[PDB]
Amino acid sequence: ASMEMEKEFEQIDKSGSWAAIYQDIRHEASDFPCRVAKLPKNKNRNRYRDVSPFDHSRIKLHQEDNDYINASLIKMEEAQRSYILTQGPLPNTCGHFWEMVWEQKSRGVVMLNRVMEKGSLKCAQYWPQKEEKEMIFEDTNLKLTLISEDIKSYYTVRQLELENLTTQETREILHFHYTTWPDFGVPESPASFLNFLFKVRESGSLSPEHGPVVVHCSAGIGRSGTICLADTCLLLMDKRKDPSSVDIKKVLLEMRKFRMGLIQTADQLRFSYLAVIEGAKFIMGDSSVQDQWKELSHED
Ligand SMILES: O=C(O)C(=O)Nc1sc2c(c1C(=O)O)CCNC2
Ligand SMILES: [Cl-]
Ligand SMILES: [Cl-]
Ligand SMILES: [Cl-]
Ligand SMILES: [Cl-]
Ligand SMILES: [Cl-]
Repeated sequence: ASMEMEKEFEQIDKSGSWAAIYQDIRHEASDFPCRVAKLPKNKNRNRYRDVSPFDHSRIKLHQEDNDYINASLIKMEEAQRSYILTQGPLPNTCGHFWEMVWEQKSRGVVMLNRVMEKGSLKCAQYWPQKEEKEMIFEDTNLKLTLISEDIKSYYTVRQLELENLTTQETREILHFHYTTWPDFGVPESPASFLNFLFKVRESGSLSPEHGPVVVHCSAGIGRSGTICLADTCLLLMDKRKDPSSVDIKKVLLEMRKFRMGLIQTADQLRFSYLAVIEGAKFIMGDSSVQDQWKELSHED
């Protein structure tokens, strides 16, 4: 037996047409204004000139001075799950980043990049690496402490304590850090990707009782778009219990109403199909594949 996304996958593969399929998505994608992102006062808040949040879906900081951060709310109405996608913070926007986490009530942060990739600094060191060296973001009045970390062969999970120094309220934030996913590239296998995504799911960080999970890579679109497409597609299949109801290209186009550029290469699209097709086994009632993925991912 075969799902309809697998029959599509095979026809695209057979005809060698991933590039054309992906370029049609780029051509049909939404174009909305980003006038706030382009104001001169925000030039040093954007990592890449060509990656900006749309005005209509940008996250606003609760700050009277300047409410801008390069971040978008991806609000998936049919799936009933939301995500905040943002760029890797810059040295002058790490306070803004944790202000956003606080104000939006997020429980988890998912980081898909390393700080240094391809010889360049793709992300600021925005969390503490040592328990005894906490960080204070003076501009936004927040304190951030590393509580513990669990290092696996290709990803790390950290427990952070984020404190609002004005109120002295504290919250536990979980940090899921994928350390082997190359920029402009794909994960090593569906299994290791799904093992990581299910670790995020299992944590409870995507619960609708929390604010949206924050997801980022360097730009907040290529790797970030890939994990969110796979997750949303799996959740739609789950609500429905119906793999055939899921149109992956249509879901990606819907996500691109909320942030530009989600999924940056044809191979990341192709990989998204592979991940959804494999994850469908778990959704449709074979929970043992989850142990298979963990074994295939060699976490230890
Ligand atoms: O980090 C990602 O997965 C991602 O989308 N990165 C992106 S998207 C993007 C760039 C990058 C980059 O990292 O250099 C460079 C400028 N053009 C768009
Ligand atoms: Cl301005
Ligand atoms: Cl890193
Ligand atoms: Cl490097
Ligand atoms: Cl940086
Ligand atoms: Cl694009």
